[PDB]
Amino acid sequence: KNKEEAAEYAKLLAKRMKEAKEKRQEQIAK
Amino acid sequence: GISRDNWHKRRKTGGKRKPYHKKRKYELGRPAANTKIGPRRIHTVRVRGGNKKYRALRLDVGNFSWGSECCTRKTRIIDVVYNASNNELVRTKTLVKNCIVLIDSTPYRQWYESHYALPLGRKKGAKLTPEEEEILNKKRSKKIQKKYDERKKNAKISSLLEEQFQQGKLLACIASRPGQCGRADGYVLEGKELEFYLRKIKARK
Amino acid sequence: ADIQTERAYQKQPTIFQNKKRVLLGETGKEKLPRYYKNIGLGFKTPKEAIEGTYIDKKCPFTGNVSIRGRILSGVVTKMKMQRTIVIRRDYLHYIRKYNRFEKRHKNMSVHLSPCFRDVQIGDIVTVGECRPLSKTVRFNVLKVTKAAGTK
Amino acid sequence: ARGPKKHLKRVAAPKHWMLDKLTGVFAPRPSTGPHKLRECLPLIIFLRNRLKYALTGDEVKKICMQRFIKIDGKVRTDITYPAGFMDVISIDKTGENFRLIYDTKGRFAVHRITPEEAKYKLCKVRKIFVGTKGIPHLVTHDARTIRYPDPLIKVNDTIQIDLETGKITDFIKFDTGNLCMVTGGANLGRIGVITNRERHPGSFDVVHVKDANGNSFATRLSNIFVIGKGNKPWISLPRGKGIRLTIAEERDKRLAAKQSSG
Amino acid sequence: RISGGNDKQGFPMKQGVLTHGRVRLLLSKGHSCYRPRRTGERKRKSVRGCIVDANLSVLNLVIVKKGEKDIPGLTDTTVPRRLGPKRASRIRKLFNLSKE
RNA sequence: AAACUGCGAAUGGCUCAUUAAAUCAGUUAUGGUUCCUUUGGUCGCUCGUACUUGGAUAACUGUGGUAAUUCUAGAGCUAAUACAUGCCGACGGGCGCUGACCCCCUUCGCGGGGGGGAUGCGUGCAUUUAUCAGUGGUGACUCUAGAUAACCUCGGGCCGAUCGCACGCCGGCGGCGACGACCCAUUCGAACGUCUGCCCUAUCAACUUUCGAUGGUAGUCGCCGUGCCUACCAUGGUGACCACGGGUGACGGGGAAUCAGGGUUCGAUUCCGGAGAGGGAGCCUGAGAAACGGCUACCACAUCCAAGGAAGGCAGCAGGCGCGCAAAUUA
RNA sequence: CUCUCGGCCGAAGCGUUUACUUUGAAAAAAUU
Repeated sequence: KNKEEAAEYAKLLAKRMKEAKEKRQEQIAK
Repeated sequence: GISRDNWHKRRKTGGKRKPYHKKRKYELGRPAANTKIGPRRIHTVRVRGGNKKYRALRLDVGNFSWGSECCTRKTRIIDVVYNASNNELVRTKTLVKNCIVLIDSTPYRQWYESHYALPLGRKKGAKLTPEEEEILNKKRSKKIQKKYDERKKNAKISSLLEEQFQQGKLLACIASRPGQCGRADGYVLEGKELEFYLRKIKARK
Repeated sequence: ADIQTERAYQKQPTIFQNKKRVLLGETGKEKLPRYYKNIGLGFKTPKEAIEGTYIDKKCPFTGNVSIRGRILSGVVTKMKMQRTIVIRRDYLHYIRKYNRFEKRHKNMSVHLSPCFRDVQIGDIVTVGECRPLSKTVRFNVLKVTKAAGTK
Repeated sequence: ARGPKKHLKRVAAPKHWMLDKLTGVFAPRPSTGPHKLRECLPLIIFLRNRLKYALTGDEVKKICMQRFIKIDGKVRTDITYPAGFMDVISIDKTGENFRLIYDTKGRFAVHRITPEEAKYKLCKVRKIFVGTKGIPHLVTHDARTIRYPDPLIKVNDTIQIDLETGKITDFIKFDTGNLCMVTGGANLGRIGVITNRERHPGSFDVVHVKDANGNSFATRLSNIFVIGKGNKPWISLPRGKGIRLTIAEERDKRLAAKQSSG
Repeated sequence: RISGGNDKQGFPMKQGVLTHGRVRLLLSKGHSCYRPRRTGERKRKSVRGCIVDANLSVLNLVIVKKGEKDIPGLTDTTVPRRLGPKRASRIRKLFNLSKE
C-alpha cells in the first residue's frame, strides 16, 4: 500500500513539477 | 515537598499574599542532581504524564562537537575549570549546562591525522609509534594525495587551540542539561569565546 | 565593545560566529553577522536592531520572544531599572448609579530593548503581549513615539 | 476536579439536543470522538429522541449492540458516539440513510438521503503539514488525517471523499462566489454565497455571506463550511433551503398551513 | 534449617530484621508478612526479628537432611504431588523428553 | 465458585470553614506545556528455539501462630496479554565516508582533468548536541520537512513469542475480528498567563527588600514560560486615581426580593467555577490526586483489650447526641 | 483619501490618536 500510494504521488509530484516548469516558463519568458 | 509555586511569593506591590489552597502535585520540585565526574551512574524518575527524565548522577564521557570542521566525537571528561553561576560549584566539580570543562583531545586529533595528515601536539623530540607513523605517513595514490593537498590548503588552527592540543586537553562548553537528559554534550570553544573564557580563568587565579 | 559585562559569554544563539576562515579574512574584518526577525503586525524593525551589536534574549526583534495576543499603549513614567521600564495606562471607569466616570490608572513593567535608545520620560509607547519574562513583566515594547512637545 | 469529568447534567447540556427538564438529572455525556461534544448528536438522542425507534436508553443499547447502525460506513456500538456535521448514518435493516446537516434554527435536522449519496461526504480541512520524509497530510474537521493530498488543496478548503476508501474524490476551493453554510454562532444553519472575506492578522478573519433572497450576514472562518462550487450544492439540502425566516414570516406560513389543511 | 515462626503475640518474623523484639516496618508490594489491598499502598506493621529468644511461641522449621530413626509423623507418611506440568517446555523437562 | 491479570475506584455525592485582584465573570494566549480514552494516520521505511524461550507465584492440598483485625508464616504443586528473555525473514540491496587498485582524456614528457571499483565504517523512526542550505505554512519561528558529523542511558524507546470465529484454495498460502504498540493529529480536558471588573474601614499613610522585595546574566528544578530556587550584580517596585494593614453574621457568578424612573437589599442553597474532608504536613500508585469510603506522621479526640498489641475519620445516605428560635424515614 | 502591483475594481498605506454614537459577531443553559 505504501509502495503504490507513494508511486502514485510520485507520478503526481513529477506532474506538479512539469506544470511548475511550464508556469515558470511563461512567467520568465514574458 | 519542594513547591515551585507563585502564591508563596510576595505581590508586586509588596503585600503578602494569603494562601488559599495547599501544595499541589503539579507544583512540585525535585532535589538537584549535582552531577559529579566519575564512572557512570544514572537514575530515572517518572514525571508528569508518565514520561521519563534521566537524572544522571555522575558522568565520565560526553559527546562533543568541534564545529569548525564539523566533527563530533565521544570524549572522556577531564575537569571543570570555570562556571559563571558560582565559584564554589567548581570546588565540588559538578557538570551543569553552560559550564566550561576540559575534555580529552585524542579523537579530534586522530580525525585530524586521518583527514589532513598534519601532526598536532607533538613535541620537539618527535616521539612516534609505528601505528601513528603509518597513519600520518600513509601510502597514497594520486587522487587521494591531491585531495589531501587541497585539504592541506585549509588546515589552519588557532594558536590557543594549538596550546590546548600541546597540553593534551581541549576546553569546551556543555550545551545539554545532564540532570534531566542524562548526557553531557556540548561544543568545543573557539575564537572570542575561547579567549574570553581563558582570560576569565586567568582572572580567577 | 563593553558587551561582555556579565560572568558568562553573551552570544546570539542562532548565529555561528566561530567559523574558521582564511588568514586574509582574519586580517580584513572581524564582523559578526546579525540575526534579526520580521515581526508580525506591520511593525517595522528599527535599524539599531539590524545594525547594533547588543545581545539580549528578550528583544522582540533579535531575541526568542514572539508577540501574540494583545497590543496596548502607554506613557513612559520610570526608566530606572535595567532594560525594563514602567509605563502608565490611564482610563475612565464608568459608574452606573451616578452615570459618571472616575479616572483610574494602572502601571506596567514592560521590557525595553536596547534598539530603542534615547527614550525619555513622558512619551507614548506601543507594547505587545508576549510570554512572561519575569515576576511582573508580561509585555514588550514594540515602538516608541516621542512626546507631544519634544522635537 | 482531580481528573476528567464523566457525567453531564441535562440543563447544562447543549440546547440543540432539545432535551426535557423533568426526564432526568443527567444528559448523555458523549464519548470522546471526531466531533466536539458541544457540536454533536450522540447516537442515543438520534435513535431515541429524534427517530423514535427506541423508547428508553436500554432499547438504544439493544439496537446498537445488534450491529444495525453505521456512521460513515463503520458499525458503531457505543450509544453515546459523537456524530457531527455532514455525517452519514446508515441503518441497513430498515434501509434508511440519513445525513446530519444543521437545521435553519441551529439544530441537527434529520435529512434522509438517497443511498448513492451515502457513499461520500464533505470535510472541511483544518490543517496542512509535511511530515515523516516529505509526506504531506491533511487534517479535516472530523479528524480524518489524509496523507498524500492534491497540492492545490489549502486550509479552509473542502473535500469530497469516498467513505469506503477514505480517499479524496474531488475538492472545492475556498473563494468568493461559492456556496457555504454556517456551523457556528448566531447565524448557524444558514446557506448562502461568500461575498468577501476581510483579514484581521493576529485575530479572527470575518466572512460576509449573502443569502439567496438578498439577506447579508457575517461570521468567522471557524464557522464557515463550503458546500457548493458556485451556486449548486454538492449535497442535498434540508426541507428549508437554509433561508432564515423572521418570526412574522414563520407565523404567516403557519397560518397559511392551518388555512390550507383542516 | 530455621524458616520462620511467631512470637508469643503471633507476629511473624522477616529475614532482614536483626533485633530481638518488634520493629515497625513500612511494608509494600513484594515484601513478606504483608499483602496490599490496593495497588501501590504501604502499611506500617509489627515484625519480629531473626534472633531466637525466650519470647517465641512457634518456630516454623524445615528439615534438610534426614537422620536414622524415622519420625512416626513426618517421614513415614507418604503424600503425592498434585497437578503436574502444563506448559509444553515443562512437559519436556519433567520427563526428559526430546523435541520430537 | 476461587485466584492471578486488566480496568475503574481522580467521576458522582456533601458542605461553604478558609479566601478581598485572591476566587470568579466576560475577553484573549499556550508560536510556553501535558493529556487515559475515542477517532483517523503509522507498525516487513532499520542491511544487523522461531512449527515458540526462561524462572517463579497465587487459587488448590497440607501444617500453624496471636485475646483480637479484610493479620498472615511455612511446606508441596501449577498457568499467562502477569514477570522477564529473544530471534528469523523484509534482505536483494541502495545511500554517503574510506578508498588496494583499474580505465580513459590531455601532456614529447613531467604534470594536469575525467570515470569504474574489492576490502572496511555509518545507515529507519523516537533522544541529545553541533553544523549547512532554504517542501509546505504563519501576521510573526529558533515552525514543519531536508542534508551532514556523532550520541543514544542496564533504574534501558518502538521495531506483535497474545486470543476468538468460520474454514477455504495451490508439501505452502490465506478472510474477518479482539487485545497491542513508540510517535503524529483529534476529542475530553487540565494548568500556567493577557485586559477590565468587588463590600466596609485613615481611631490603618507610607509599604516592600538581613529571611526575594523590583530587574539583569548564567544555571537548577519543573510538563513547560517565570526569583520557581541558587550564585553574581543593579537599587529598584506599589501608593491620596487610597498602596499597606484590619474587618466582613464575605466562597464568586448565573440569579432573587422589592421597585414609576433612578435605586436598595439578598444570593450557604440542586447550574458553571473554586475550596476542603477533625487540624496541619509528607507521600505511594497512576494518564490524572499532594486523593482521605488510599497510605505515613505529629496535634486533638476517641474504640477493643487477656495490658503485649490492634483499629479509627458521616462537611455521602438514613439515623443519633449536642447545639439551638430554627429543619424529615436507621423505608 | 490616494500613489504602486494584479482582474471600472481587488491588494498597500491609511487618516494625529482617542472619547462619543450607530452597526456587525461573541456573550452556556436554567431563570426573566
